[PDB]
Order: sequence, then C-alpha cells, then structure tokens
Amino acid sequence: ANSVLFPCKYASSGCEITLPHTEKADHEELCEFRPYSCPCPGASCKWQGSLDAVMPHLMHQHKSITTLQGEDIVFLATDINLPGAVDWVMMQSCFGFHFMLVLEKQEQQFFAIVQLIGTRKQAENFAYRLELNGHRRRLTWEATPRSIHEGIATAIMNSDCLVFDTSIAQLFAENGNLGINVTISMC
Amino acid sequence: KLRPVAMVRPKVR
Ligand SMILES: [Zn+2]
Ligand SMILES: [Zn+2]
Repeated sequence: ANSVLFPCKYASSGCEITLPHTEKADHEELCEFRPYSCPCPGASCKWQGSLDAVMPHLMHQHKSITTLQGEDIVFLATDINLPGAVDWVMMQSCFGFHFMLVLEKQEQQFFAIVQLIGTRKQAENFAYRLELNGHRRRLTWEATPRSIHEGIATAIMNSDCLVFDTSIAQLFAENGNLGINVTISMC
Repeated sequence: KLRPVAMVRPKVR
C-alpha cells in the first residue's frame, strides 16, 4: 500500500470522486454535489438546498426582485450617487434559465456581474454582455456568467467583471440613474 | 435590439 484515495464527503449524494488527502478539500469546495446556498448578496439569508429549490426559495423569501423576460434588457439602476455600500439586483430569464444580474457599489467603485441559476457546466454554454452607453461613448464587458454554485464574491474581489468608478458613472448616468444594457447569448 | 427596461431600486447592506 503506497497511498490511499479518500472519497469526497459528498459521495452520499452521488459523487464518485476519490482522491489523495492533499487534493480532497480542493475538490469538495468545487464539487457539484455540494449544496447550493442563497445567491442573494449579503448574509441576511442563510438558506441552503438543491439547485431546483433555489428559484422556489427566491420566489417565497425574496418576492421583491424585479424580473424581466428576454435575452436583451436594460438594467436601470436608480439612485447611483447614493453613498456607502449599495446593491442592485434583478433577474433576467431567457433560454429556459434564470440569471441574476448584480451591480455592487463598494464604500468608490462599481462592479457589475451576471450569474446563472444553474450548474458550472450549464454556465459554460452562455456569454453575457454588459454595456454602458453615452454620447459617442461605449464601455463593454463580455464574459461567461458564473454559476451561483461558485458565486460572485471571488470574481468581484479579483475585478473579473465590469469595473468602473463614480467618475465613469457620471459619463453614462442620466438623472442619477445608470442604464446598463444586458445581453445574454448561447455560445 | 428590443429591450424591456427594468427600474431597479438600490439595497443597502
Ligand atoms: Zn465530490
Ligand atoms: Zn435567501
């Protein structure tokens, strides 16, 4: 016996991965059989469950989330010049899936990102485009949406999203509101 | 592109 492979802690729900102790914890954070937590930003909701329980949870506990149908929308964040840590959240539905669109203002910079209510593998089929439009000015960010399984905190932390500041916001804002064009496509 | 517009109100943490 030269060494031992240990089963993923999520084997009980179907995971078949068995690995050395040194690369076990790494897998378990990434593992698809890990429970899903609440995709809403912040910690005021500590819910957890199955992927197909996520939308029901949002529909019961977070009824105030604005939702639009379509692959092309305008996400109009109102009151952008508010001081401090502020969030704007909405749902976009298209291609039979639901996407969470998030704009975060940190106490100052703005971070805008899109996440899929779905698995990491599902997220790979999609591209999103965020674009800010002004008079003969356009800033565009394009990327693969994150799965809510992974979340957006790490991405935001490494600026792996649309990142702009309050000065840039002024070039694109109208009446203290910023219209962000969001397009989702299958690639 | 046909774009519905959603007015989203801010949330403070
Ligand atoms: Zn696993
Ligand atoms: Zn929740």
